[PDB]
Amino acid sequence: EWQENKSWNAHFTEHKSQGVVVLWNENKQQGFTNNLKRANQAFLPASTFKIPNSLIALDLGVVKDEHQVFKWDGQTRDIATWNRDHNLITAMKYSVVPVYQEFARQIGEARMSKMLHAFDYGNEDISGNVDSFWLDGGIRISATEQISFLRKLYHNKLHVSERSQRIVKQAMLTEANGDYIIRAKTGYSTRIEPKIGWWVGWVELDDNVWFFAMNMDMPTSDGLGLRQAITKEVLKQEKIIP
Ligand SMILES: O=C(O)c1cccc(-c2ccc3[nH]ccc3c2)c1
Repeated sequence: EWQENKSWNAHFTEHKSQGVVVLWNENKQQGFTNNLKRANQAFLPASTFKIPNSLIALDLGVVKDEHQVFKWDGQTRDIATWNRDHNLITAMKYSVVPVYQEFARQIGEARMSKMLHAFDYGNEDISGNVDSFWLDGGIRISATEQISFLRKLYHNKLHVSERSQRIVKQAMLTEANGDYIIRAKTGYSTRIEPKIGWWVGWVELDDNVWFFAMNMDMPTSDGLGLRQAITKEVLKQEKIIP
């Protein structure tokens, strides 16, 4: 069951932007969105792909655990936090592309393609360079398809070990207080038009879970903070978080 609530469009319009927010109430098995066409439009996943990439690397032994250190290659890049050592947790927190490109190269085309099909992930198409296909290749995924995948991850139903899914869910931890827990991943797609930002994940409450997936036009890096700000406003409006 799905419900469209165009009143939420104000959260994007007021910032001279456009996007979609999709919510899923797990207890009630009901969905909500401001825009239902865009909810089903497929975009590059960009750094939201670090989730499936982490799951595959762990299950194949490319990553031993969340403590294994991945040494900086000594190449200075324009993101300061990337020019240092990382483990799965910090590479995830700072969306460290070069670490995950190496994950992909060791995974390889065959295993990556097979596991994205087993995940039923997006259009399951890895056409392009194995170390960049989620940034400028043919893979595509929608917000509603992001939800479907995250729900399986939450329930440990993806076709990898329970251990692998617990570790990635730990790495996704974003916010925790006495009222809620958020596990999520950001994305920022710029190599193919239209440029967008992602935020996908879920909110853990005492007796329910709310999955969310949002994307929004992002012509400049100046609006990246709106990915989280807009989503949280919707959650507040719907009285999901205070
Ligand atoms: O998905 C993210 O939230 C993310 C995480 C880490 C870095 C960036 C990012 C990339 C290019 C940029 N150019 C100017 C600013 C800027 C920021 C985005």
